Amino acid sequence: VDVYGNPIRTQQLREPQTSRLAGLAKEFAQHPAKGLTPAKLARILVEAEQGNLQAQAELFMDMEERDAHLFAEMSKRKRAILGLDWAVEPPRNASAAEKADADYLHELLLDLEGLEDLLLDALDGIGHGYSCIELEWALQGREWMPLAFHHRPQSWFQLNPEDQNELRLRDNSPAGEALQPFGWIIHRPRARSGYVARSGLFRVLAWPYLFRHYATSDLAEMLEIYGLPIRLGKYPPGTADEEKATLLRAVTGLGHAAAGIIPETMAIDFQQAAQGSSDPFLAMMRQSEDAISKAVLGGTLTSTTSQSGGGAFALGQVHNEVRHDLLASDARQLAATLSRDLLWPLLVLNRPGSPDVRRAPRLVFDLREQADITSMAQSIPALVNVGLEIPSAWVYDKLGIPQPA
Amino acid sequence: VDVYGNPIRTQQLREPQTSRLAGLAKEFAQHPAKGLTPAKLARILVEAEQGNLQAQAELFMDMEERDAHLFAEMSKRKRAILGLDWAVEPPRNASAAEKADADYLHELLLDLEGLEDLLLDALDGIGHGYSCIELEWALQGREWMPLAFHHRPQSWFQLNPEDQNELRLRDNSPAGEALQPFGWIIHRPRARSGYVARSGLFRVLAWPYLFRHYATSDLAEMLEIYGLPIRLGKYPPGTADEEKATLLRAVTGLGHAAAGIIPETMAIDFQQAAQGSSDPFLAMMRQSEDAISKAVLGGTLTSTTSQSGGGAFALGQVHNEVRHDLLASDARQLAATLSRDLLWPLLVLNRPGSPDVRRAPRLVFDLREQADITSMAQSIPALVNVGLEIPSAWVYDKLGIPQPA
Repeated sequence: VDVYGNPIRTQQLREPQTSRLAGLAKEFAQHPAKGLTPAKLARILVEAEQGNLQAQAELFMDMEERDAHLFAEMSKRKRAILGLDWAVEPPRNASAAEKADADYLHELLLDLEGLEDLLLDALDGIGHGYSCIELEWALQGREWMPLAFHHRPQSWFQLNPEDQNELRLRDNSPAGEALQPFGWIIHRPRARSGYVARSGLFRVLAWPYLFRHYATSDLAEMLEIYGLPIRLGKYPPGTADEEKATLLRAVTGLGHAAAGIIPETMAIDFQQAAQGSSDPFLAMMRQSEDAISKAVLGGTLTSTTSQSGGGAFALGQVHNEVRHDLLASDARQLAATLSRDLLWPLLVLNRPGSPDVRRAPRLVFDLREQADITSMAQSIPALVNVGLEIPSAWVYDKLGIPQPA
Repeated sequence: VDVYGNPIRTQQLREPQTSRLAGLAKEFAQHPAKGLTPAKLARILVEAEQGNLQAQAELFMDMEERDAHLFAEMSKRKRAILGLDWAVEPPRNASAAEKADADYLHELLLDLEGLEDLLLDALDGIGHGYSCIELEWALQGREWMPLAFHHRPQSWFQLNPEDQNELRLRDNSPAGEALQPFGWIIHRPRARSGYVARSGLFRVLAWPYLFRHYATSDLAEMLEIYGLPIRLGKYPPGTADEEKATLLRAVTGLGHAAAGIIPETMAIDFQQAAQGSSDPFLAMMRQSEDAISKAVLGGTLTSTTSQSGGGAFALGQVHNEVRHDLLASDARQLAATLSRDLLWPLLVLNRPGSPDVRRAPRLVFDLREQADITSMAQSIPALVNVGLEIPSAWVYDKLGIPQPA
């Protein structure tokens, strides 16, 4: 059975759960981000907390699509994880059988195509708060294999009315449907303590995105209004409609027309419509950019060039440690969810026996940090000449040099 | 059969699929970018999401043509990949037969002309979200060969009404036509999780492009209006049409005419039409430039000179790591699509047997990063004198020095 203990029946693995819900596949996103206002966004968040995740997911998709800075930051964060080397390792002080099972799973994963896409789809849970991937199973003789990984939009799910922390499909029923065991991979990173609805990172970044959007739109309109000054023409009583239309045409053309003539009984005035500066909008956009960068990557230097020195070394150290521990946390969570959702079904479906869930293999990402080889090379001789016995295994491990074989 | 398992029939390889659709070849792009407004662009995106990819593809082509900064950034990104060395490597722990097949495919690819053009055409999927290249096959005796690679405009395809993730040709039918197996190379890089329509990078960059376009056009008009001030002439009652035309001519000429005379009963006033500055437009254009650079290359220094020091080292490290992992991701995706679409048909059509799809050869790009030879040279002697056995293979591999033969 799965790690959660739910009974597992192999009959349902032959067909995807969503196959019987063809209505979902034909849905088109409604794009709630267009014409968004603070009241509407607050309503969206409140209704999402009560189990209406569709609008929130669509809004998050639009938000990630429409913002270039948030796009770049999220892409950087995800590509940081995508570049890490991974391996499968048996349980602690494992035996020969457990070692063989771990090696077999490692072999299975190394050639498993689409793994990079699987990781990319799973990492969307950092922003959306949860990512669901459906597994398609097939039989190549006596062994079960995941034929393909299909990421499903977050708009397809909701919350259980009796459980705020449990996700369900949308099957036109108030209670939804429970997720099929051995049929989904669910990644739910925990940046904050709380329920699934409130756990998405995009919930924090929603407000700065709206601030930037409003500032940029207002700046664009103000750019549209500069240049020609607004001017108003006056006519005396007894002017006819033909002459008034002529005056309107003349006044409209005066902006691009260098000269014009009117009767002394008429008047036209110029007003300097805009008479403004863009500095407020720029400042607000910079504030939003800095907030988003700090929230996503934990720092701001990585996105913008620092125009100062002296403290650049301490800033670099802080940034490097923040990036390192953020990456470590994300990779550990991703490895945990992968080991929970993918490795266990393979182990229990392809290999004989019923191994304890306690001794199941765990996926591990390579979080080794490059060490300065020169410093170690110069330090070792003095220590060894003193008399200290430094194990060769530790030196190999820190330096990344593989053991002789 | 292909990697996707679809039955493959060699009869259809003799003619291109599009050959029977001569109407497509005669089509001319409609250039939707001219006279573009935010409402029109939003409509274009919305209709593209529903399966109307023609307008979106034409808009993306116009956008890449009309913007010099986006042009340069995309060219830099693609030429980064074009310069990487590549080789074909057999499956893991391969046998003699698999090694021979991989070597034969390597030989076939090395002399295969047009490979650089094939990579260039495939890399357009980064911006457009998908690039389709049609294969022309021929028989030189007993072996099949790709005679030529023909890139087709993205405006020729659409989405399956019953599948938002499946592409089809435009054959004047509502459902289109399914892509012929063994006849196309499809590259669909995945920057974000989502459907094919929303996966294009240009969708993110569309808005900053429009912002820059509007700012530059308004700045150009404002430049046109500076200089001569707008002036308005007045005449008293009883002025004749000849005299009014004369007054209009005089007022029009006063800008470039240093002097003029009019009756004391007439008046002319000067207004200082523009009385403005270009700073708002410059600031908006800089914002758009920075956004595009960050979205494309992950940084801004590579496109503009940094006017500060101190932190230049940390900024350079961040930029180098961002470029490295971005290039690695792009190259890995390109190699995956190439191995899926080009290597497998050659293996199954030119060589005997039916090798497992699991053991198929995979194209690999050279992602080795140059290591400082001096540091390694100075570090090795101390480590070896301590007693550590560092394999010569690892040193050769990191330093790029080939094995002795």
